[PDB]
Amino acid sequence: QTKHIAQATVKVLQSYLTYQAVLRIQSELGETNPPQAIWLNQYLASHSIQNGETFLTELLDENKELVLRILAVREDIAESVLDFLPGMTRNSLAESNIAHRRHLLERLTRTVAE
Amino acid sequence: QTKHIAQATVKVLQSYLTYQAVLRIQSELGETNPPQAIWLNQYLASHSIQNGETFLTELLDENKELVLRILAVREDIAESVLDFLPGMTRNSLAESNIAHRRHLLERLTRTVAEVDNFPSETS
Repeated sequence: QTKHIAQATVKVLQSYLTYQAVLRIQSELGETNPPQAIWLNQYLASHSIQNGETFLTELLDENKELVLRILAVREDIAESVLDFLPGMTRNSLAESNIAHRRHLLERLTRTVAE
Repeated sequence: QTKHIAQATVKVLQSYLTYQAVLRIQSELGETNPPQAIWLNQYLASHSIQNGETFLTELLDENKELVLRILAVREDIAESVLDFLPGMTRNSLAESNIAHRRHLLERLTRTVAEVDNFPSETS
């Protein structure tokens, strides 16, 4: 179970970083080469980015340059971010738990107080 | 920008982990309380879990105990997995580069044949 969930989570994470990389590049092209910026937007409109790898594999047959730029920027994002995720996520989980627990108590308290 | 991307990535992970927790819980209910297992399943079908936080918040109105069960199991899964993600993601990224590089080489190979046989594609 654990291994399989970890692997599944890594795919989701990588795909999210792929999308994050695509946004950065939408920006960059939104100055440099608007002809390619408009093209990328149209490409996104009809090609899902939910599976980053499938998205990249099909793009590579259509615009290899974009894919390489996406791969490079995704590397920069990954490296700037990966090592913070365990801690930041633990902090967010702890805060989530305290919040739902507080809401849950407010509910029982009202529902017991009358 | 980096901090904002990290913050957003955290929300995505947290929600994914709450989805995973909901599934583990619904399977455990499968033998423990089959009526509650079909109920959770149907609740999942009609309520989006793409934001795990609002999912849990709405669930509170229907079942307080279940929310806590989901939170606790979500912690189990997170602790079992979080520390592996940096390393495994780097491996997965290296593996993606190998696959795309291979694919680029396959395109290059086809272009060399087009050049060698110009304007024909092969032979």
